[PDB]
Amino acid sequence: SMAKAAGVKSVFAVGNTVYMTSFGRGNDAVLEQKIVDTSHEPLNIDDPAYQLNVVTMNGYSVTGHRGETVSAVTDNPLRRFNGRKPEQSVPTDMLCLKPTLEKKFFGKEFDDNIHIQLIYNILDIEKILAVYSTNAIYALNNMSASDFFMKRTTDETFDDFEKKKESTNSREKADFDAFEKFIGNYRLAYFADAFYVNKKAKNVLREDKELYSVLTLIGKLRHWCVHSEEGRAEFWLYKLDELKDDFKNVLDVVYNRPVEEINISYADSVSEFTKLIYLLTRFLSGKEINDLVTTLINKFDNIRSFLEIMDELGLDRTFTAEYSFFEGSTKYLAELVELNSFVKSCSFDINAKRTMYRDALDILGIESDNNGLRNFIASNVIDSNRFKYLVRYGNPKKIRETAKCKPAVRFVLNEIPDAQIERYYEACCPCSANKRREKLADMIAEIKFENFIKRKNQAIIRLYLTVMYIMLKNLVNVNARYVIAFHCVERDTKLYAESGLEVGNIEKNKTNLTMAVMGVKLENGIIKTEFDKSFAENAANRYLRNARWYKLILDNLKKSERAVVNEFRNTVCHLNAIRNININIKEIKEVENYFALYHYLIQKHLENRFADKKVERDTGDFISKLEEHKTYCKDFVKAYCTPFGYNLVRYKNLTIDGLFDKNYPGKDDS
RNA sequence: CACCCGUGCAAAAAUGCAGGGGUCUAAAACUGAGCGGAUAACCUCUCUA
RNA sequence: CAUAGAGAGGUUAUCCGA
Ligand SMILES: [Mg+2]
Ligand SMILES: [Mg+2]
Repeated sequence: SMAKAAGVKSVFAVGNTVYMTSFGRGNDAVLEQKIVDTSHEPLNIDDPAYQLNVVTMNGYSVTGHRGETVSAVTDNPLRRFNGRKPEQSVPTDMLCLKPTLEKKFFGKEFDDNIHIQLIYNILDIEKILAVYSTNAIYALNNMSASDFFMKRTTDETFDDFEKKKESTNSREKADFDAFEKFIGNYRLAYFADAFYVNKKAKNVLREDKELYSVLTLIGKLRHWCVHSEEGRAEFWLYKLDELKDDFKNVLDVVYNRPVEEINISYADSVSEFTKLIYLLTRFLSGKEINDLVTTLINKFDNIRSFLEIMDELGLDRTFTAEYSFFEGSTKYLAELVELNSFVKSCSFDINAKRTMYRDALDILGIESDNNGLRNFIASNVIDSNRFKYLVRYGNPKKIRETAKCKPAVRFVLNEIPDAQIERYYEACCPCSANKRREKLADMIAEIKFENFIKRKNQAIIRLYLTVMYIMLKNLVNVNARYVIAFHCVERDTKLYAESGLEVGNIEKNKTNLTMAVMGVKLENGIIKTEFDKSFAENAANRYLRNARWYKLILDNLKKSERAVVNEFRNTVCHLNAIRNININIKEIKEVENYFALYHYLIQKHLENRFADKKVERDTGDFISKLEEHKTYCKDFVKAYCTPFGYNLVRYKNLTIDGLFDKNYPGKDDS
């Protein structure tokens, strides 16, 4: 947009006045004008970024000075929703939660629209921590190849946990057996950074107490991120100073290892939040660590800039005691950029190079009953980062069976540019681009011991791992969207409840929030109220104020059923859709995009689990089309995507392609 | 090529034109893709000792 | 099966890089 090119950073309504900010150093925002009614007021006299061409209640026109001269217009926030039609009034968020959010974080509602932006940034911090903690937990569950991991409480210490071995309660006995089945697993070496200690050039598995406290911290972070648990648990992440000493010690050693590797400040004074973030990073791919840490840096810097602007205006800003964490956001920003100066992808163990041999041999389906050939293949595979980011997220035999799904590899090869494909093909098999793609796909699907200087083998091996890496990473990044979606459902349910909406229990039925917002109710499990405009005009948020999307969300929700939506929720939140890729991707006639692939996986998982069960006739028709057409059904997607109705933009983005992926826009339907 | 909002001109309650949105979406700017040279460390054969 | 430079290749902190 040209407004940003003109340098108007933000527009802040305060009372009957609006303030306009400029782009300063980094994300610093310097105030420029205080436009009261229709009156000019210079607030900065040194290098003013822009000047006001004309001031009108409709909008303010500005011309850039620092950059290439460009004139733009900025709409008045005071009259955001008051137009043709109370003309001037501070706007509110689309979800109509602004007063509740302000009264949650601050002691009172505020007559401005600055605070809500800080709040939304904090709320985005929690979303990104939710996704990355669920990816960590999934990696660990994959390793086990699961209630134990999902139910980890910080309060419970190791001294209490070990008692469960002696205990007679069957669930507690299983809670301990699942722990003793995790010390080994012949896969714990994957996360050596957080599971092994250096103590002749050798390392050893850490003491059980520290492995437990690592796992406890990560499980608690994940569960707290997803469920937004009530009581004192809600403040947990913003009050880690109260952690048990054992978790402080564990965090201290884990974060201190890089420092002893490099000397940057020791863990003795870096905050527990930063150390917990680093611990979370230990389980992620490098791309995920970078996205996490940069989004944290961005949001904390925004928070700092808003707090500075509020302090310059003289607004009251002191957080309630339970959120006084954010008063330190300057230091947590400094610590996050310090971490970002040295964080690296989590190493494999140099000794486990001999333990991993069967996994490497499995991925390629290369197994029998000279040794040098297999050793060469294995060691050439194991060192590649496309292995480290694959066996941590998929079972090797499951990947090898998935690679037989010819249309999925054919699709992924259709995404690679013609030049890259030519290069690979001329390395791998020394005639048209699509015929070449087809043949390469066939080669990948029939990999065997025929590979046996004439060194062809590196070309074919590096191709295969790259195709499977791209496929699995895309499916994980699709899953992340619905994970964020359910996180938002479970948070906004509680926020609406605190605003006084009769939302009720969300775990009983995940569509309860969208129905509470729409004002419909269930009797005998059926929505007997037909569409009428008054229900849209009375809808509790701006998204559902429109007639046609109320009508559409109603018609889709009426043909949902509770069991399917709950099974979908748990399929997303445990990533079972990809964990059973072998059977879900079994029979796909044609793959159109990663969205169609992911929803085919989910719908085939549902069709497997509901094979012999109660099933509503709408679900039965969807499954019948999912069989008759060997591809995902769009209608079914809408049915199990209903709980996200409250946010129309989210709902639409997650239910038709072309709106799904920012990078692959395309035609929408109807 | 999504949503919401402002403003101007047709019109019968809607459409075309031009913009804005950290307070919409993973989504305020500040991108990404693929790749051509360094030092060292790094294991894997494959050579003989 | 020890331990003895050159050999051949993979991988890792950064531009000259569709
Ligand atoms: Mg929300
Ligand atoms: Mg989850």
